[PDB]
Amino acid sequence: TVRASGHSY
Amino acid sequence: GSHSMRYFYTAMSRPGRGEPRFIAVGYVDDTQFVRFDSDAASPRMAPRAPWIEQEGPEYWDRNTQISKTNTQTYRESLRNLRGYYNQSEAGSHIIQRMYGCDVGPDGRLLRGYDQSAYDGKDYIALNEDLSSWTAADTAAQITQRKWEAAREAEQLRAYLEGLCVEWLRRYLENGKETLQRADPPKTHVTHHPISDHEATLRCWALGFYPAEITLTWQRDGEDQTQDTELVETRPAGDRTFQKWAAVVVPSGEEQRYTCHVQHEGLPKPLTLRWEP
Amino acid sequence: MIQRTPKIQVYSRHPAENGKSNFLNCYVSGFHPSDIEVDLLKNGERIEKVEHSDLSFSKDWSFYLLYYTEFTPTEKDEYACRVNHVTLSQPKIVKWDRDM
Repeated sequence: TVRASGHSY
Repeated sequence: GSHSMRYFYTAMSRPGRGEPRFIAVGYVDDTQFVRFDSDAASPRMAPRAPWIEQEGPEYWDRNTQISKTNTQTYRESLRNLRGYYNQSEAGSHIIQRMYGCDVGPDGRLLRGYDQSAYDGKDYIALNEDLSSWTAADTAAQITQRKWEAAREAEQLRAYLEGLCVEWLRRYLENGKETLQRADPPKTHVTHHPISDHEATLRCWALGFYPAEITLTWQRDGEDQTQDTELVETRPAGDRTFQKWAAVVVPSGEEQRYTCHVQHEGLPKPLTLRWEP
Repeated sequence: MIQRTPKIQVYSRHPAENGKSNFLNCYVSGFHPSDIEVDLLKNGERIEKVEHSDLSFSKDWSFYLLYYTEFTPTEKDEYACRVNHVTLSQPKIVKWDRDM
């Protein structure tokens, strides 16, 4: 399962 | 043996041709099992292996929602990186990201990974400690400062030691008949005369899984590394892979060459000669 | 912005011989960026219903794709793969070398 959406670059 | 799970993200801008496209694919070892594509008529995370189809609706909803959110985060991120490098609005650019975990035969975490690239060059990578960062340049240092300020590494560590390992173990059990099965290569040596003076010996390996393999030619027992033409390992389309190694030999000396094949599916390494 | 040109391999899923159902493969790897045009040719004509794998990439960040379609090889029918990419001035043609 995918990792939770993280911070933008 | 050991196993891995990896997600591969590609985000690609295309000015004048709509908004940047976001693609995600998931693998266990060399087996793709999901995909997402923001260009699809209705984007969703979708099955690509039979053993994932049994996951329930909240699984597919969670993996779809994160991917749509990622579509927007990567669009913003492409805008930020264009700024960091002082780049024009008119050019196309790519962010890639590669993350996942390795587990050993007992299912224990061996190590985690999270690396990013920008236009095909290393940008930022989570260190093996899952706590610090390596930035490739002063632009990536701006991203590092953001991510430290936001405690990103701890979020990645929690995922890589938790969900990543737990779901990999779940997948390996649900797909045991294939994910835990190594298929040995079918091998043989062909002979292609070039002239009266030399011929090509080609050592073939077909139908093997996983992709990892070593094919080497020896002459009088000595490896012919510089002289061996290796082709890149290639998928057959049926989950298996193919590879060959070739060497040009003096006519009449063919029997001094042996091909050696190591692969996880093999009882023991193979030694082949040309059999005319 | 770095650019890498595709490697191209044309081959059959199974050992080829006439009359039997097989799969013809064109595998492009090692390229950057990811936009690429790939066709499969049968005596110079573009085969219509060619599928391809989902976009992924290797450890060195270069992209790879498998293009394939079901076919049946004959003694006469000729097969090839045509590839265009920003690194290439003209499309590249690679013929299916049946034996090697």
